[PDB]
Amino acid sequence: ETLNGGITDMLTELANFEKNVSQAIHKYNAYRKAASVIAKYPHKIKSGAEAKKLPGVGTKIAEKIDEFLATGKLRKLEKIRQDDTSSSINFLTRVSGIGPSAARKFVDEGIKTLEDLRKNEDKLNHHQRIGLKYFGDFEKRIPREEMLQMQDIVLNEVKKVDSEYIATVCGSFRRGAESSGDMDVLLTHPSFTSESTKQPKLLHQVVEQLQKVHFITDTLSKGETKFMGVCQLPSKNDEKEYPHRRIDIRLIPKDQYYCGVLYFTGSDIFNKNMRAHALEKGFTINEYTIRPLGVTGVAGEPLPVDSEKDIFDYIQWKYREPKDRSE
DNA sequence: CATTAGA
DNA sequence: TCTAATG
Ligand SMILES: [Mn+2]
Ligand code: NA
Ligand code: NA
Repeated sequence: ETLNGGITDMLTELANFEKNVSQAIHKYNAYRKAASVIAKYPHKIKSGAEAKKLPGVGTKIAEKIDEFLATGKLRKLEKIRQDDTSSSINFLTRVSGIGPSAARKFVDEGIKTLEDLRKNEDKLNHHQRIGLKYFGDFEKRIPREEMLQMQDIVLNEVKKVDSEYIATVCGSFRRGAESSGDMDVLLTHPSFTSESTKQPKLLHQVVEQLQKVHFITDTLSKGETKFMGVCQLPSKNDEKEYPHRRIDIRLIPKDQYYCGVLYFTGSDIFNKNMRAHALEKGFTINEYTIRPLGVTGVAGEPLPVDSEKDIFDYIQWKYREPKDRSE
C-alpha cells in the first residue's frame, strides 16, 4: 500500500506505456501481474532478487527494480516521459472517443495537438467530434449542487412521459458524493422485464423527452437499451451558462433493477465485499441477480428482489445507506 | 463484459 | 463481420 509503492507505481507506468504506446499486450500484461504481486508482498522489497522469488517476477522486471532501487528513477521511464510521440499518444487519448488505436494513427498522420485535432476535424467521427467539442466541459467534475438540479429535471420528465417510469440516478452522487464525473441514470419500467421482448420506444420515449425540453443537447450513442449523451443545465438569467456534461441512461428489465441498482451504486469495494459475503451466505451476486448456491460446486435459481433491502436480507445483511456503501 | 459505432 | 471505445 505504501511500503511497496514506487515499485508497483513504477511497474504500472511501465505497463501503461506498453499497452498504450506499444501494441505489447504481453509485456503490458507482464508489468501488471508483477505490479500486482509486489503489491501483495508483506515486506519491504530490497533487491531484485528478493522480488524475483515472486511469481511473475522474472529477471526483466527484477532488473528495473534494482536500478530503481539504487537510483529512485529509471532510464526507460525517464525516456518514455520525454518522448513526444508517446507523450502525444497519452494526451490525445483524453478526448472522449479516442483510444490508443486512434491516438497512434492520429499521431502518425501528425495529429499531435488538440488544434491538430481541430484542423482535422474531418479525420474524426461524431463521438470524438463531440469529444473534441466539449473537451474542456468534460474534463470537469459535476458539483452535487448541480447534481440535484439535474437529477430533479430528469426525474420530472420520466414521470411526465409516463408515470409508470422508475428512475434512479446512481453512482457517487447517490452515495452522498460531493462531486461526480458524469450523471448515471438507472431506468426501468413495468411492461419491461426478463421475457417481454423489449419495447425499445421505452428508452426512446424519454431521450426524446429530455431533448424536447433541451436537457440533452446531443447523442454519443443511442442504443435500444443504452443511451450515452451530452446534457446541460439551462443557462439561467445569463452571465453564467452551464457546463456540458456527460449523461448515461439505461432501461432495465424491472425484474433486475435493484441488483443492477445496487451494484451501479457500488462502491467498487462495497460490492466486492458485499458480493464476497453473499457467497458464504449461499449466494452469488452479479450485475443483475442474486442466486442461491448449491453444493455440487455451483447453482442457479434467480431470487425475486423488490428493493435494496431484499438483496441484503437474502444474504442477510445490514441495510447500508448509499451514503455508507463506501466500502 | 456488454453495449454501440463504423467501415 | 470485426474491431474500437465507453463504461
Ligand atoms: Mn459517473
Ligand atoms: Na519467481
Ligand atoms: Na478518450
